[PDB]
Order: sequence, then C-alpha cells, then structure tokens
Amino acid sequence: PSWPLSSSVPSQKTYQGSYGFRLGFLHSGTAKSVTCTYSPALNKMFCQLGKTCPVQLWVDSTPPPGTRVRAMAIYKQSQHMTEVVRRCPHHERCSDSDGLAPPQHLIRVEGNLRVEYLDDRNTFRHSVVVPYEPPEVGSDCTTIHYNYMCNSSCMGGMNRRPIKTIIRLEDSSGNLLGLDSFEVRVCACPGRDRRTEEENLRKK
Ligand SMILES: [Zn+2]
Repeated sequence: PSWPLSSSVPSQKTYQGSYGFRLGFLHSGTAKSVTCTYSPALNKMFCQLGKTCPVQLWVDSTPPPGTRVRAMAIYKQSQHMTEVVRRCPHHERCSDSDGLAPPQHLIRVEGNLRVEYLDDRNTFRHSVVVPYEPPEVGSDCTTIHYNYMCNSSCMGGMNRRPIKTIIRLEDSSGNLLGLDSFEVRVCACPGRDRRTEEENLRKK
C-alpha cells in the first residue's frame, strides 16, 4: 500500500535520566501456553496478536506531576526505518476497535480510559500515551498493558520485518526524561518461537 514515508526517525538511544527510568518484563518462561514472553538475551518480546502484554516501568525517584509515558513502534532494519509502522490492509478495516484506538495503530493500551493516541502531523508516526502513575500500594513498579494488533507476518503491514517499541518517559510538554526500548515479534506461538531462537544461540 502507498503511504507516505516519514522524514525523520525518532530517538532510540537508551537513557535512564534523572529518575533512573528503565523497563522490566515478567519472567514468563517458554511454555506453549504463554501469551507474552520476554527474552533478555535478545531484548525481545514475543507476543500474540491482541493479547495483554505487560510492560513494567521502574524508576529510582518519582518524576514530576504531569509526567507521561509514550509508546511507538519503528522498523529495526535501517533500510525500513523511515517507513511508518502501521496495521495491514485487513486489520485496519476489520472493525476490532475498542472505541479509543485509531484503526491504523499497531500499539494499543488496554484497561486505561486516560489513554491518548497521536498521529503526528509532521512525522506521520503513530503513538499511544498515558499519564505516568507511581506504583500501586504493594508494588515496586508501574505496569502498563499493551496490545499489538497485527502479526509480524501480516503482509502489506510489517511484512515479516522486525520492529522495536520505544517507551519514552516525557514531561507534560513532551520533553524527554528517559527512554528504553525492546524488539517485538507478534506471532502465533510466542513460547515456542522464543525457545527456538534462544536454544540456538551460541553458548559462549
Ligand atoms: Zn495485520
């Protein structure tokens, strides 16, 4: 499909910043039944389309009022980095909206009515942003539930190209306070796909 390319690439440089910001993930293992699982060796999340993908925010100090958390996908390969990551022709038309997310957006936030979605008028990139909340009573991190709404193999969309998700901790004006990122594969069996990739790594 003919969509305009972006004329920039968002920052990807990991940055803990003044608040010691970084991501964490559940240690879910590779059983066939897992719906989401993260590989630290590959810094790569494996997940199923539309299922809950918990991503943890860890900070050493609490950021100021009005702090926000933004997620955005970009292609990992340099020759595709200026192409906007978006849903494929089938999924952008299939009317699986939750009533909040634009039908073209790959990344949604589940379970948060305060969510905001952006089509950037200058860069054309899609992103989803929520208010930063500190950890709830009894927890040491903040958990956000993301959903990825196309498969990596969706033709006319990601078309088997790898992507990364960039998470930005922002002030109320959008200025960057911290940044982290991870690769994502959206697939039918995350547990087996993760184990197949990891068991074939070099044992150093
Ligand atoms: Zn799709």
